[PDB]
Amino acid sequence: GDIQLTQSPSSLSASVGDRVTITCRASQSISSYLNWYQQKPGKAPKLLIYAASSLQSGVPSRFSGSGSGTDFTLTISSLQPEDFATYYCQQSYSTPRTFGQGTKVEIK
Amino acid sequence: NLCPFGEVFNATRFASVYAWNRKRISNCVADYSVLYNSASFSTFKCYGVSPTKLNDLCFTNVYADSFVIRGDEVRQIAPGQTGKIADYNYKLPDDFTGCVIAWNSNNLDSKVGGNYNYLYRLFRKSNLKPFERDISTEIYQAGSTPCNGVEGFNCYFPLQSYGFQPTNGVGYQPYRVVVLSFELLHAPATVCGP
Amino acid sequence: QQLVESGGGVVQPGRSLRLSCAASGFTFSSYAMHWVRQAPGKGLEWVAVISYDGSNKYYADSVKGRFTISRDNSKNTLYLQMNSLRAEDTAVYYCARHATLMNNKDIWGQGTLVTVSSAS
Repeated sequence: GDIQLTQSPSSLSASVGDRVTITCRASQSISSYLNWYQQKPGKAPKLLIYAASSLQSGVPSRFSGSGSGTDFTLTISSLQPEDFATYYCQQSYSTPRTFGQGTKVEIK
Repeated sequence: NLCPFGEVFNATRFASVYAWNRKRISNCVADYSVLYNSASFSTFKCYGVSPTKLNDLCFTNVYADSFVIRGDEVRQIAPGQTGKIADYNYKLPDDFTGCVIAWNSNNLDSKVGGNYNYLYRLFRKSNLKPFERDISTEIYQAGSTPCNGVEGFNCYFPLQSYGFQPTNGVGYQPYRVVVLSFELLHAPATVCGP
Repeated sequence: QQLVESGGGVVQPGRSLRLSCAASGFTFSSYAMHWVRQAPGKGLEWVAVISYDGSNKYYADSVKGRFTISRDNSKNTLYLQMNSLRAEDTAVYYCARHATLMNNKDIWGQGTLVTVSSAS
């Protein structure tokens, strides 16, 4: 069958300077093949982490990924006023690819 | 004639090592003097017979092929060594004649905001045959699970970029390695110095 | 560097609408490319791949409507024809790319609305 994703929590209304851990859990053991995206609603999904443990150009280490197997972690640190948007995890293990349902970090 | 060393060595755009440019040169004359009089070149070595001797000792048909690699991996470029550029990207033969000409182009290639034009091949299911490029960008399947053209698990993408900025250290600076390779045949010495 | 899309619009159900998406800056040719879907308020749902470096086409069986995908590689463009429509597919589509642990090439189009309805 398909590979189920489990993104938890699906929203978290947050405040300035937080350290939010947006978890993406997996139904199977996926090596590291999971990503993260920035989407303000109406934008293009700006990639944040590739292979679940590596940063990206333009995106400083206020975001920080880790995890493997089933358990994957979005380590947002020192939460910035521009970082409040709708985010996503991502498998690339098998075909079909599925994405998480999204986690909207938003101002409390 | 004249051989286009002002068009090869002062050229404006070298490709990467996954698709390196090759220029068969013959029927002209060699300007081997200013090669040594250049003296802005980091790693400049030769083979076959001595570099002072090669001014007149001349060639049937030369192959001038050039590319851009990293400042650390250039020691991989040597006839009969290992490492990624000589393993899967560009292969000097077992018996080689030509010169490896290598210098830095940090003021051109590495750009602020990031240089990611350049590429290379990181994997292939065998070591590379000598002087044969590999432009086939299909997915290699390391594990047995067939990905079949699209990416997936046990399989990776073939190519990868370099990361060039002038924020790099001196070991990570881009070299515009041009390689000159020579031969001798029943054909006459069509390219020959003074 | 940049992706452009064919025009979205209101189409009656059961019909077909070819989707064009042209690249710029670097070619389509050496890479794969994807399509994804975003319904308003809904998550990003992957649709279908293209794989030019051999030739193979994979579709989501969640929305298995024979939405056909092929190329115009020499224009760095990609064509997926909207076949066997149904109204819940009314959404915005994106041209996509996945960093598969090797690259960082995830480039996304601007987004155009496909609408599946009998009421224009």
